[PDB]
Amino acid sequence: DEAGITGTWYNQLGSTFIVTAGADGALTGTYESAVGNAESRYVLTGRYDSAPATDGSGTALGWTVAWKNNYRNAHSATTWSGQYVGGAEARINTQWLLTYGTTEANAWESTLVGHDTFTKV
Amino acid sequence: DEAGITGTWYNQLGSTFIVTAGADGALTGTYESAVGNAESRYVLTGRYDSAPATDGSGTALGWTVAWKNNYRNAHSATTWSGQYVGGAEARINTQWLLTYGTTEANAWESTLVGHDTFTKVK
Amino acid sequence: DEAGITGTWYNQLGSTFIVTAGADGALTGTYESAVGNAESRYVLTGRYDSAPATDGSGTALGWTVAWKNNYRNAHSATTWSGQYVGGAEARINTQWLLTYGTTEANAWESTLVGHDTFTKVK
Amino acid sequence: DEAGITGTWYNQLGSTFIVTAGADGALTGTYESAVGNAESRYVLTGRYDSAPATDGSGTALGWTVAWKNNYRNAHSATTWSGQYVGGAEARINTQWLLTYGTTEANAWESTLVGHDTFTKV
Ligand SMILES: [Cl-]
Ligand SMILES: [Cl-]
Ligand SMILES: [Cl-]
Ligand SMILES: [Cl-]
Repeated sequence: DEAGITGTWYNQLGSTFIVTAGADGALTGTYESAVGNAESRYVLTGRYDSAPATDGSGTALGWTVAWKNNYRNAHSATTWSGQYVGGAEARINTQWLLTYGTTEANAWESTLVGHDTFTKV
Repeated sequence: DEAGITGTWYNQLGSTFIVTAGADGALTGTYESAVGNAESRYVLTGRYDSAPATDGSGTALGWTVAWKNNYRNAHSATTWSGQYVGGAEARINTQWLLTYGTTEANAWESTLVGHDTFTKVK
Repeated sequence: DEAGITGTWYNQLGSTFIVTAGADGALTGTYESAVGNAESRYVLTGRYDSAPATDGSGTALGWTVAWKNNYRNAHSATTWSGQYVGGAEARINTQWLLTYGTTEANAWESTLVGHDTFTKVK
Repeated sequence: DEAGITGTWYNQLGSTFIVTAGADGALTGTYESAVGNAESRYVLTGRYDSAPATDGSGTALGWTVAWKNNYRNAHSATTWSGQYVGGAEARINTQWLLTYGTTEANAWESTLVGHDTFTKV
């Protein structure tokens, strides 16, 4: 649980996700994107189910990155929603929503959707 | 900004979203859902753009709730992604993803998607 | 059902959706978008459940528009997925995915998601 | 274009997608799901960009299946939105929305989202 999730993760684009899972269900850490208007690390914070079912199911979790740090601001935020799966091939499988700030007129085009799979590599 | 976002919000389902926005970009608070396998408040945490553009654009933000508290655990988590819009009729417009724990064979059906609009008045 | 769905619909952006529902479950018509890189009508095609439950549940449906017509080509396509709800205030509530052609390096940013609500009155 | 898309496709779950692309941008065919409340083939219909950019970009397309056929009805419909990518490893990369009919009270839980990658295998 806590131990399985804590540590470094990499996704299929080469991005780096460093996270600490608290016994209380907290996720905290940093994210570094291999793509987009991003450089160096960004703060992340999220939550995970700290007492998952014991029927073979994954562990639900989610986190957010606002794409502002000391280097740049891309006026956007991404949330990843998914589940942690344990085993020899531990994975965090996610889908994500990236919203950027828009005028109300352009609200219809404010949100991208995609999917990331993270491995300990 | 920080002052605009902090406080109590309500969505179209009758859910209650209570949040404090930090100067650093943090969001912290609690969420109470009017629907689903949920009761009472749940911890939420997230992030918002603490230095948005000044061109009339909204403020990007997101937050997460894991649906476990001292009363219930629905083995699932929702992330809201959207933007805060100031002015007279302040709103937070979001789309969300709800993932629940599944077996690997059932992963394809693990995630719901929807949209919530939050305002300051009941 | 077939009679309820067939005809002209309007969404919250001012777009116009004209559709014919077939007895077999087919949807055929045209879409005119009030926003984006689009002008005039575009062909749409899709499917709906021609034998829905009779328990008060909505009618599932979906359709696709590729944003090429005789005037413009925006190298993109939108799919709407949702349900038709009958009764006095008939609506089609949808969420949509818009994908545009990208290079492989840019695929991660190829798809927008949103929601449209269609009604019969302007 | 037309030739690249037409034919049989398989996704990562083992589902089978048989499609004919028309010169006019039409997609027609059948879908057979390896999972869910589904058996045998279902009608599909969709659209694709019949004159894509020539800058290396993929070909945008989308299609719908309503999960009713002569065998069963699952009171739901899935739309796939994505792009066709040519080459030695031709792929149709998609994201999808599955909506099932619900009461208005339960509308909030009516729609699933996911992703499918199709190959000619
Ligand atoms: Cl069992
Ligand atoms: Cl104004
Ligand atoms: Cl009623
Ligand atoms: Cl160039």
